[PDB]
Amino acid sequence: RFPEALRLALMLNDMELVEDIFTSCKDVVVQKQMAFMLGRHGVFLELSEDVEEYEDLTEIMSNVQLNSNFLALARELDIMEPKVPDDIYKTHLENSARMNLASSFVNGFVNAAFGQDKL
Amino acid sequence: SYDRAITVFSPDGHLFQVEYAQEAVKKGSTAVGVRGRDIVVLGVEKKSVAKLQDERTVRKICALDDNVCMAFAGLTADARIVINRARVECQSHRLTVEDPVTVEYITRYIASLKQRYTQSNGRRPFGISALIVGFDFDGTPRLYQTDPSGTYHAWKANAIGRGAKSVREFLEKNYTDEAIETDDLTIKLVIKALLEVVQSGGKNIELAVMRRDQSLKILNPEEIEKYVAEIEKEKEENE
Amino acid sequence: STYSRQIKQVEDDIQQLLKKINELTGIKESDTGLAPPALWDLAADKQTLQSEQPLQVARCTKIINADSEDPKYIINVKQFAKFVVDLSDQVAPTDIEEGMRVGVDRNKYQIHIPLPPKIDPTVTMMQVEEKPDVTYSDVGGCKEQIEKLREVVETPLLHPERFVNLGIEPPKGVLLFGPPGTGKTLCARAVANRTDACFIRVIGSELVQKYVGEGARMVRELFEMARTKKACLIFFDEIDAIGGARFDDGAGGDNEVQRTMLELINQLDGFDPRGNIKVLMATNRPDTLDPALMRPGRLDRKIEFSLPDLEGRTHIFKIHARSMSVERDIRFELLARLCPNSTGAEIRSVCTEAGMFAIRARRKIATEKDFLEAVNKVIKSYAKFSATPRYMTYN
Amino acid sequence: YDRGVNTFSPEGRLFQVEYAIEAIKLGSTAIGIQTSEGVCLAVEKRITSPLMEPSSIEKIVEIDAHIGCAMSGLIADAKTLIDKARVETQNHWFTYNETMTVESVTQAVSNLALQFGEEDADPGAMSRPFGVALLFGGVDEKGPQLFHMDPSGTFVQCDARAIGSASEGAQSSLQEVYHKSMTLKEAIKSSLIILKQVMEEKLNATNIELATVQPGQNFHMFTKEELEEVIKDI
Ligand SMILES: Nc1ncnc2c1ncn2[C@@H]1O[C@H](COP(=O)(O)OP(=O)(O)OP(=O)(O)O)[C@@H](O)[C@H]1O
Ligand SMILES: [Mg+2]
Repeated sequence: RFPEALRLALMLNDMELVEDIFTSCKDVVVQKQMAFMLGRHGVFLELSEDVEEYEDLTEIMSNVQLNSNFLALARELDIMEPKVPDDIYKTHLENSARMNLASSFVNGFVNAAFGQDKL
Repeated sequence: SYDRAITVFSPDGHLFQVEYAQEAVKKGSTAVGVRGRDIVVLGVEKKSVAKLQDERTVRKICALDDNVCMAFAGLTADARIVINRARVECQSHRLTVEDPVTVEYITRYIASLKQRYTQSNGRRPFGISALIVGFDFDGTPRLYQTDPSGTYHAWKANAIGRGAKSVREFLEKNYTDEAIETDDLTIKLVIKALLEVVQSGGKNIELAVMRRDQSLKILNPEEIEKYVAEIEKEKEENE
Repeated sequence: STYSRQIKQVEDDIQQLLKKINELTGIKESDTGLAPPALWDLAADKQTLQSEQPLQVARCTKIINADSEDPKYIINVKQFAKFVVDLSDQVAPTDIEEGMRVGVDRNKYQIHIPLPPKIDPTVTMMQVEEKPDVTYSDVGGCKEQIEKLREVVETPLLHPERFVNLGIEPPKGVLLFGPPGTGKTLCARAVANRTDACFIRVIGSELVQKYVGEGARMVRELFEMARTKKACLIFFDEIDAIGGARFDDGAGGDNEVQRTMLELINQLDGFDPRGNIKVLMATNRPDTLDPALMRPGRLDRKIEFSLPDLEGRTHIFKIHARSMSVERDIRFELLARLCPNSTGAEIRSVCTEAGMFAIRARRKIATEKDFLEAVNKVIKSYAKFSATPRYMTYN
Repeated sequence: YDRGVNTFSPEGRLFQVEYAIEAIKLGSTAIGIQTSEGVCLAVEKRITSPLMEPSSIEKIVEIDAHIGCAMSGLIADAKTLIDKARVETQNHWFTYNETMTVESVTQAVSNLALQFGEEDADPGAMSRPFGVALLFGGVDEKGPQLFHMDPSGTFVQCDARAIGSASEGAQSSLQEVYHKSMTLKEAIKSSLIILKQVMEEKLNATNIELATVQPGQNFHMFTKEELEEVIKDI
């Protein structure tokens, strides 16, 4: 049960055990899923070029495809439209340097990792 | 003359008067018809059998002709009119064609009359469904069912009335070629189907058979009791 | 079982510890409305009790000599009395107007603070504070109806800039009508869930009151408190309770309800502008509504929630059977074909009864046969009690 | 209720006519196809019990030796229209020694629709529209011809028309699969394919009716063996 073993070793922060678990498995797909888990956890491994499917495994562990996957999700979840801080403030329902700085922070937070903004 | 459209289309697309007539049928006594090999059997649940009631007069199985007889379920008075009209037309067809009517012909006339009463001004639909059994001129047994709407179908075995659904479910399971090998087995199947709904037993079963080249024969209560005894005996050996 | 003795020992220790903690901290009373002691600012409470004097609520009646430097204000202190007072030094003269509620002191009754207008608590509770759990994704077969409803009740509030630029005045009223179970209140709940402005739900039966003129008073106060917001939505569910057409039957047949309906009509489109209120009414008997209520400017859009077609019924079946543990080959198109004129409620009941048939047989997955039996039980067997055939004559 | 049978809605609809049109959607699906090689009519029997005899469910009817009809909806209502079609035909033959046009038969049947009323009507006049939809298919001087009739009396020639419960999906499939120059065998196969995907039950040679009216040949109801021959493919 390689994926849960890798999770358990990550709970142990035993880098040697992470490497041993990753290179012990012979299944390429299981190694890809484990690479996804490692990339999410922020743990990276320097695989050997002799290891089969080194390229895609390294790309998965480096989260280089994270941006494209996130954008594909957002396109599927039809939320690609940028949001102005006014749509969050909703001042039309309410019966400065600091204000502008706060609004820039809101614009950054709301549209984080989307790549598009109206502002 | 009263000219009012009693039967009109509901906005849903239904003829509500026809459905109410079918409900009146569903409030009637269970009548079961089984088409065997050389016999056709009609068994009607007698509802409640009062000891002061002249059982001859209250009969839900009536012979339309020498080769055709039907058992109804629904409003008795409407059924009497339908039976009388069918008998008159049977005699007219015998006069014209010089041949006894086929089961299809009398069934079609009854259904057409019912449909006419579901589409005529001032007339409510007949509140009876009929099970018409008989033999054609070639000796083929035939069983047909007509409903207040005016649609008729041929059935190997069928049931109408309050217990129609359960009896039809039972007949779908026990109507086989083996079960209709002999006349006795066919009558036993009819009695079993009636016993699925009849509570007391053979006392509330009026059974009448018709054999090829023979007239309708009403089974006496002792015969039905003997058949029920046979079924009860056969029940034990299957346990 | 080996740990049971230690389990009970530590559990009793925990209970004793919790009681001991509650001994020092608080958590008691709760019948006299006492907050937990962690929120007790007792010094500030004493300072408020001393410095902050109580103020009796009165109503200003007339301002004498408003032009000069000595304006006298006639106030009507509720059931107490009537006085001629002057404003306190901390209130601007232009902040008090005739007919508005004020708050005055108990010694000289000088006006100390202008107050919001009085609103009936029953009217106040009519505004929605918890949005429903229904989105527009839960309404199937009503694409055009939902679009027409949204472009009146949601789009002008969300993006008003698209309307002011072209000199466009969007409709300010929508009447959802259709047979029962077709989704009028479902769409209203979806609107209330998606809306950001103040949403007020009014049931017509709530506008029926014991006394004469009280229903009109509730309508007036409802539109008064709806006008205290920049944008507002009022939902009138079952408007046929009070929206019936005016008639004269010799006696006083429905005179008071007709007066309530007339007050609602006057608020919708009368001498005074309505405001930014966008009303919304749902009824299964639109034929009974008054012609003046069914008029543009009061009910500008009339969205019909007719029974779903084949595609709409299939969409509703997909919506309600989404979380079902159905089989792999459920022919939902066939099921939609098997119930020609059926409301969405009947489709939901068909899904629920198919699940119930599967549960009764102790099965964790509902087959297509279960859905067929559900259609037979709901669409066919229950068709005697169907509200559809009678109610499409009314719509 | 308060409304009469001959009442107009504010939208200009005859109320009882629309309500009878709604009755067809509860009927069984029928599909008619007209091709240069002939007219193919198909219908689903919709057997509700193994005990019911399929042969008694007659939903495709010989109007005349060159004309057949497939009915959907209230089958009992269709009997009067069928009888009037079969009596009106052979009356044209009686007076003119020729078979009627399919269009003429459909028009004569259409004239029966809307002949209902409450007051100022004959004792034999009907009280409600015929809650049935008819598909006439025949061969005449204009070759093969298929006409669709609905309870409003509006009859119209159709290249390929599907009526009944699955009229929408079957019509969409017919539009997808119909081309003007195709054989009668292709028409039969396509109609059977469309029926098979819309039946509640499983398609076999017992729960469907197939008939063909070809030029030269007469109206022909497909037997069980002929049905199994074409069903064995799909
Ligand atoms: N178009 C629809 N799509 C999905 N579900 C629907 C639809 N219409 C009705 N339903 C379901 O049926 C239920 C019927 O309740 P609903 O509040 O929508 O009825 P209504 O139209 O307001 O009826 P009434 O006129 O009796 O007040 C809904 O709660 C919902 O679950
Ligand atoms: Mg509602």
